[PDB]
Amino acid sequence: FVNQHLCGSHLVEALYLVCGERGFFYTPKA
Amino acid sequence: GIVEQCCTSICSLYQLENYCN
Repeated sequence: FVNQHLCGSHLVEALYLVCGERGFFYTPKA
Repeated sequence: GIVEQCCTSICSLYQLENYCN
């Protein structure tokens, strides 16, 4: 689920499920 | 970064939570 190559919207989708109501921040260039 | 760690290589639950609020 979380253990696979996750790029683009797939990684934004994974972060969304994991952080839940905590939110997250996506910064590809950092 | 999260792209290097989870995209160009394989992600983990441990590194994914470093990006939550």
